[PDB]
Amino acid sequence: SELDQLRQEAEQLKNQIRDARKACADATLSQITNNIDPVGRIQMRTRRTLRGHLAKIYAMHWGTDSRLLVSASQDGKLIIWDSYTTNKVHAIPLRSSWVMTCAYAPSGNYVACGGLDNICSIYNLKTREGNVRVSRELAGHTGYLSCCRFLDDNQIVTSSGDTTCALWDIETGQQTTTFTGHTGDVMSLSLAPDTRLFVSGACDASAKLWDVREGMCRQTFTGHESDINAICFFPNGNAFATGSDDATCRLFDLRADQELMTYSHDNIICGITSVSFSKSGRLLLAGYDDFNCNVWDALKADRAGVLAGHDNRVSCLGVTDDGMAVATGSWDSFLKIWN
Amino acid sequence: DVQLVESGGGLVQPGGSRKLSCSASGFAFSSFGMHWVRQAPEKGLEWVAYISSGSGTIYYADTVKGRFTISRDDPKNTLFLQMTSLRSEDTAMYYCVRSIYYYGSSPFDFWGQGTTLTVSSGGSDIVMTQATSSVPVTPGESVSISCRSSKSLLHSNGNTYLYWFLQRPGQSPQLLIYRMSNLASGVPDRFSGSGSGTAFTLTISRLEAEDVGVYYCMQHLEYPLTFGAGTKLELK
Amino acid sequence: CTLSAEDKAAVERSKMIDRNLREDGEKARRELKLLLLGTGESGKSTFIKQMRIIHGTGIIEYPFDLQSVIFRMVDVGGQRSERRKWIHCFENVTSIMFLVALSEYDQVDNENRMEESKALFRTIITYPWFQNSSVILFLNKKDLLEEKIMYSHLVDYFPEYDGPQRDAQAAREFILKMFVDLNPDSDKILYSHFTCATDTENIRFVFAAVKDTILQLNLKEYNLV
Amino acid sequence: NTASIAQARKLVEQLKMEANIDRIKVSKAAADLMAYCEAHAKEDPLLTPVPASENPFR
Amino acid sequence: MPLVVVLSTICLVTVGLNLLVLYAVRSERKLHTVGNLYIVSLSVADLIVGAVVMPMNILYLLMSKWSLGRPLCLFWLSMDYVASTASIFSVFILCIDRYRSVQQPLRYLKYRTKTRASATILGAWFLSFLWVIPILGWNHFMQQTSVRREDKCETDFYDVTWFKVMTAIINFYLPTLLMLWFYAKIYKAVRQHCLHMNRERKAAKQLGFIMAAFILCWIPYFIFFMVIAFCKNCCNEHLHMFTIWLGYINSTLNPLIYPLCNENFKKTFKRILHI
Ligand SMILES: NCCc1c[nH]cn1
Repeated sequence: SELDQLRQEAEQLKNQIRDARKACADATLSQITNNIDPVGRIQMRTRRTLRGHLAKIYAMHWGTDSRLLVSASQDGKLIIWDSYTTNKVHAIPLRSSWVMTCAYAPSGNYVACGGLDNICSIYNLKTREGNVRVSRELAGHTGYLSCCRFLDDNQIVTSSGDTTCALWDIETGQQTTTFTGHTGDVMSLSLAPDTRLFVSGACDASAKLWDVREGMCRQTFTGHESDINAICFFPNGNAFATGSDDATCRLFDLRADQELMTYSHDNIICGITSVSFSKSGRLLLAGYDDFNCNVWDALKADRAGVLAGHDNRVSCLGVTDDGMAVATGSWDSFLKIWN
Repeated sequence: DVQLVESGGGLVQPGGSRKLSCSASGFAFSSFGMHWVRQAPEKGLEWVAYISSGSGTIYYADTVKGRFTISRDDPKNTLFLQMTSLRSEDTAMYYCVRSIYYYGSSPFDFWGQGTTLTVSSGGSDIVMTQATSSVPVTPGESVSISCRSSKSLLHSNGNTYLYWFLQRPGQSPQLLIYRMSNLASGVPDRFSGSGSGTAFTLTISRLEAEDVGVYYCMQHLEYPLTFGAGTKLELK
Repeated sequence: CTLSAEDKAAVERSKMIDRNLREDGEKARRELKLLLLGTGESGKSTFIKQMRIIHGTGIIEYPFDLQSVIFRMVDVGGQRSERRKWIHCFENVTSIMFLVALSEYDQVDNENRMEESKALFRTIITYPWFQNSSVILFLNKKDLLEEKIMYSHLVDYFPEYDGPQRDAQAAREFILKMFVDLNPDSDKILYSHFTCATDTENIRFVFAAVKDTILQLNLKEYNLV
Repeated sequence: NTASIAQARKLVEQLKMEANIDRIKVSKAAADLMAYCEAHAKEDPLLTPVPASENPFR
Repeated sequence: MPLVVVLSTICLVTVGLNLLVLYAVRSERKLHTVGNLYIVSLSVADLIVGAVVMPMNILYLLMSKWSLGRPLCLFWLSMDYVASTASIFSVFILCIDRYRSVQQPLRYLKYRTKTRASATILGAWFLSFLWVIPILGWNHFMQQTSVRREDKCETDFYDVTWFKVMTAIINFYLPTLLMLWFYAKIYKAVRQHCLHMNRERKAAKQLGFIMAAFILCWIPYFIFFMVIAFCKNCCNEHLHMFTIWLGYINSTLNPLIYPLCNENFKKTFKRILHI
């Protein structure tokens, strides 16, 4: 029986994987970070409040210059803010008011948004006509489009409900490579700072590290039990972090190929909506469903300095590229920038 | 490409009234503010009027305040400038000028083709100075032009509101460099900006015969926008 | 105000943007989202288009203007993905309209349609994501039900029926009861109806139903329930 | 079924490619990560707040 | 002196609970909602009664005289009238909001928003704040301007049966009758018979408790000063102090009535009981 032989071989391959992982575990992170200086009580305060949305804010993303800020709301609108002076730069209406995520392209020219319409739209900001219009409508997914991120002027990565990610070439309008290998829906995505590799976690408790050019699954991380719905690399791109409905964030290592550390509160039984790292990667800032937003010490796994300023669930967050300020956006239609 | 066409260039006896029309075709007119800029026969561009988006605010130069009128027709996408009691000191070409203001914008980017208005029978603002009036140029050489200001335009937030415009013989001015270092769309990388404070520098390397023209400094700190006399580059 | 010129212009433009936002909010703040569901190619889209006619993988959105309120029927569900992490956009919806085709009985791949459809129905009515939303139920096409009663007995596929051979009213009552029982131990108000092509009243009931739904939440917020 | 056999073959290939990985012992990875956080420790405005003279957010 | 033990307790708790309700809302989220604005307005009014109004009556039931002096009497009368009137009007606006909530398909013209709620509190508190003038209006009740009496500090309109009757009409009887109208309409709305057969009894318990507390607390004072409008033989100072104390009791009862049965507040009270 070929099927039985293949299943057996996969089984002893899994056993070899487990043996290797155990062998390399000569310590844990908390066994070596016990003798490091703690951060201490650091409190950040709301410096601006970006208001103008009407319904919940679903996702947001800082531009590369770290000033501009694109946020997509249930209102069927994207709003491109100026986080220094709170002035709205652009307001983009949508063809389909069902938007789940957004993306500000690194060149600052294009903004990507997608959602239940199964399509990633690429709005062009810097045009003669002074308005902002779709330049491409990337279709080719079958399931619902969770999170799309840019790589350059022409290559955008998307992750959808097909249980698949795609590497779309915007100028031509067709996917170059499709990354398959998940089982659940690919609920989150994240790019390496050097953009050689990306990563994605799915509604099967597993995360997978993808190669952009080779298109084959480099490695897979397990350890979560509920849906991984937030990912953001450690700033050097050799580590990795996820947040799931386990009331838990986890930090994995891309070279140790195993869990590295966990962050959790027992009294918390609610899920996590978005994570991110600071510029030094010392702080794992994570939103939560209890309307708060914690700032974990991403190395000692011990801090509860909470960015508590929202009247409903903190949906999305991030840090500026140069790290001056974090930003959050919650279901109360407000984006609060903290520093 | 975008398009603006003006009309209403009648020839009138002094003190009369006129209307000037700037029909817009090829962009979302309702989102752009507009200016009106003026050019005497052998002088430099001078600023005349400004009407913001949606007619929220309007500004006029001191030489014209209370004497000119300006208006927008959004559904018809048209700009009007109504003249009453025109002096003989207004016989000039008029350029309707586009302008959009937001973070990273490019004001004054596109200009109308201009219309002629021939009629025959201040202080506590900024003034720009042109150290020269013309520069002798063999093509292919690297040269530069220097502007000076009475007030340092480098505002508190780090912006420097200085623009540089080129006017080729027989065409409207086109925007070269906005905010003293940022060049506009379609501008070859030959041009660049330099200086600071009260001394502003336009440096051009590998000059091309197509780049011969007249260069102008706009300050844009104060709504009494003051152009420089500008220098005419000539071919040798 | 220490703002420079272009900064003042930027503030003016942002005020214009906020003006357009307020204008669109003038209709956005009074809109209700009602998630429309169904399976078996029963024609949920056709039924919504029929309401649109009656009174003035893809998503089709149908506005309704009822009694100085804007309802907006959302028609989605052609996708086969793992909808749990995609129904998050519908975590708090006013109501969940579920259309069923009464002609499905004794009509199949290899399995009769209502067993699959009602499994789907109970799966939706029992999600923890949808606990605060009432469930409305629209049993469409009853004339063909009458026609099929002249042919098919209910016991021919579902043995636990009891009644006369051609008792159409008994058939409607049993099927509606069948769909009601799958409501779990939780005290969720499951609405019901039987519609027809000339049923100019059915649209009203959706409004009526939503009314009660909101009313319930209000009483559920004041602990009067 | 041949579809199940193909899926099993794909899974076996994936696991084989996951087997030939030059693993780095977790101790070295932790030391490297901590050293990195140390090296760029002074450059983090969320960890070492900037004086208000150079803070764009007041 | 047993009374100073009881009454002070009543005021000391009256702050606490109200303050505890106040600290409950302005600290914790999930309560930062629409109706809790009405709740916090009621609690703030009752805190003002418990703070600026109750100690002065403690002084009466302790001393034989208003030892404070005339401007202190004017300020205390202003604060008592304004705070009691604002408490009543805040309860009334909360009732009218509930009636609109349960009678209407929706506050469908965008009426449920927080800005309009806050505007409603501002308007109610303003219309209560008009109570500042008449106490300082000695130029309309000229018959009693040279009259100063030891037993009371002389509110200075106590014998104006006209203005007093108009006040009782426009301040408590009209709002109380409308309260009853609105809650009766709510109960007739609840009775659906389509929770089955217990919804009606629970609603009866809650709404009857609310309306009964309000009317039983605030009748014996309004009805009795409408009485002194003409009764010169009522030895009215003693029943005055008793009835106004009954009226203040509703201020400390409110935190246990309206805000206690909205979000059940149990986790909040357990966490932050220590202020
Ligand atoms: N003792 C309560 C005072 C008052 C105010 N309004 C009516 N009466």
